Amino acid sequence: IDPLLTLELSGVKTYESQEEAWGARLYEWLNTYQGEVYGDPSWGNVLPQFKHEPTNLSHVQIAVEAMLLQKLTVDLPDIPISGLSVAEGDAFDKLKISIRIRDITITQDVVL
Amino acid sequence: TRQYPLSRYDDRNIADPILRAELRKEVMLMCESNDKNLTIYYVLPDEQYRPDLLAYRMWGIAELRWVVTLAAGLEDESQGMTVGKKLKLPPATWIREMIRHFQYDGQVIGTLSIA
Amino acid sequence: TRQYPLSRYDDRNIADPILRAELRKEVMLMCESNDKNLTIYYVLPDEQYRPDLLAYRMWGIAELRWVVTLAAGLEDESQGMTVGKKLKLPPATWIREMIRHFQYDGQVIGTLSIA
Amino acid sequence: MAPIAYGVYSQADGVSPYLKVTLTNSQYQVTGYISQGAAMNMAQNWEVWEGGTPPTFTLPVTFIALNNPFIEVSGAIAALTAMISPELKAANVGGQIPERVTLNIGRRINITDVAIQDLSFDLDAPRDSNGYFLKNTVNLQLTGSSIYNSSDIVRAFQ
Amino acid sequence: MAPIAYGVYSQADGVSPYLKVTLTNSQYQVTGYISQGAAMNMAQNWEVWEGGTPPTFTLPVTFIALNNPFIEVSGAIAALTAMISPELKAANVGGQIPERVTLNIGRRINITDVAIQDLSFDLDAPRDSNGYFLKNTVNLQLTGSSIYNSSDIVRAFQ
Amino acid sequence: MSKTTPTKDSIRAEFEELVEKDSFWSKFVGSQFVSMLTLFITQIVYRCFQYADAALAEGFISTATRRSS
Repeated sequence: IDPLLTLELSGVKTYESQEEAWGARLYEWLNTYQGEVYGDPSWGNVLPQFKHEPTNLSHVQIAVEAMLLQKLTVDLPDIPISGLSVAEGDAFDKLKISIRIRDITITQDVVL
Repeated sequence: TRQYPLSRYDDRNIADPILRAELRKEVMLMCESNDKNLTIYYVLPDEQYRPDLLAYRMWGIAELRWVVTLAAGLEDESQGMTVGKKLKLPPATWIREMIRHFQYDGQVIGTLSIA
Repeated sequence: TRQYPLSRYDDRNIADPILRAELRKEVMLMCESNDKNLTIYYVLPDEQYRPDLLAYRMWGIAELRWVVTLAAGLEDESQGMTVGKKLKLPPATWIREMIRHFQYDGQVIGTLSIA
Repeated sequence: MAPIAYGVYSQADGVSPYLKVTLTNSQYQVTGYISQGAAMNMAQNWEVWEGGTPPTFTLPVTFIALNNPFIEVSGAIAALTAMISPELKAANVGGQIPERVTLNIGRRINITDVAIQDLSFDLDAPRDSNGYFLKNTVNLQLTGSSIYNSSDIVRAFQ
Repeated sequence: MAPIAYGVYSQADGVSPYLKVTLTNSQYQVTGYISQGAAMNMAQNWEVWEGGTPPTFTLPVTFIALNNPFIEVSGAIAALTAMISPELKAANVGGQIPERVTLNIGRRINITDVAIQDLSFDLDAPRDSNGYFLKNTVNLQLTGSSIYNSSDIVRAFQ
Repeated sequence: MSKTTPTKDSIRAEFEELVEKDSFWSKFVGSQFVSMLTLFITQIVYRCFQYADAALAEGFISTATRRSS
């Protein structure tokens, strides 16, 4: 026996465990970039836009986060967004984006 | 329930390969014609695999993929096309109208003189 | 005055035991099918006597009592059903529609091809 | 990264980022200050409750040409009038729209789709040597793109 | 016991319980202060007296973020907008309603069924270090669920 | 005589209904999982089909438009 994972394989069959299921769906949304998926190249995370901006240009960071959230929402209306948090790290080299749909608090380490 | 899957975009809505053939014939005629109502844009490096990627960015629809494929004359997306080639795209509604005419009453096609 | 006692909910509105039988047949087929338009919920300890409590709380109507009874296959409410069993409920309007069809024109039932 | 922005967009103003109003679209960004007189209203129609109405917003914003008027006042008002003005003849009849912009408030309350239905201000404020305005108070009237549900609204704040 | 509540819900505020306004539904509770400007009106229609009209209420309430703004202001306004916003697309088409809340006044005068028909306030009040509001004055407009009779109304007070 | 093949959205629909046979995997339908795998198979079959169609079209004398053709 060998179990499985959720990253583009399977979390659960359908939405039984609601919130973790939506978190999984958003996970395979965010783990893909532009030009790496057929049909809708714009589908997925838009790191190619919000890659490596200066960490202290709060206006551009808020603009990019707003646009990304609105487009992912209009992309997947099933899952609206509750909480997005941007938290710097110990060094200037680490940022964290924490997305929670009211409970999930799943976080990813980004770099600018 | 009453449901049928279909989509009113496919140039291959016409089941005749030969009819589809002259369709692509005149669209090529127009594309490599230098008409001003055509787009003026070159090639992108990543278009080798995805020629319709430009169609998606400037139109949001992949229906232009066969258009660009015949424009570039590609044997396969595995091979690439030279970046910088002159590419021309007509307004989509114009193609929609011509195909609409051709699949309702695409009979005379060439020139109608008098009833 | 003009008055008559009745209610348009009873699955047993159809007086034929055999017809009621295949009705419960396909509803069982759907219930123990893994359809996603079904509810996902387990058993409650007090449901032994009262399987229809869940129907009351999540719908306010006791018409689903026979549905849950066939879903659990209970011999009597004196006996209990295991807590945690997978229970599935479809939208009520769907059952209302199917029974409406079956008691007006529930003739072909299986599949209609062409008039 | 982001397209051009106007108003107090940079941190060089040395002002609290929270108190900044921000609007952003695919090609334009305007940043300003949360001025007094702001208000909002949501309501419904009935006669028997019939239905609801989309959200409404009345936002007055004050803009100051502290250092660069061209980018802080003139460019700002130009972007604002571009956004409110319906561009329905941009040689792209296959998709022309009056355009909608996204609003950020307090850096944490976001309205993804809102329509700038009305704009007004006064031009009588004093100017600079070149002539660009030093101050203005532009009041804006905004509408939601639809009659948003409770599940749509309550879960959109931070 | 009761579901989540917002505003000055706990006694830790050390304020007289009588002067507190309370709204409660199956899943949300909001508690506030009886602010000035409150009014109510009942009337009828005639031309020969035809009929009556349901009760109407105009309640302005002031909210203060004394200690915890997250629960006292932000959560309060979120619950309020959730209640007023008609939730008619909550995947339960068999029963979706705009929802009505029950009102308690002076801990003795109860309105079992009242509809929050209109809400408004201002967001220009000063904030905290995080940015939650310190103060607000939210005006509310409320309607009775029906044209209540004298036997219905007079015998409902304490 | 002639050749025909159903459209992309069609082939997606009958493909999902036939994969809906096994109850343990029938219900992944509606998910971006099945849609991505489905668009992948549809893109590859579209390439083979339509490119064969283009080859047979270019096989004719008056249909040649490419300089090489």
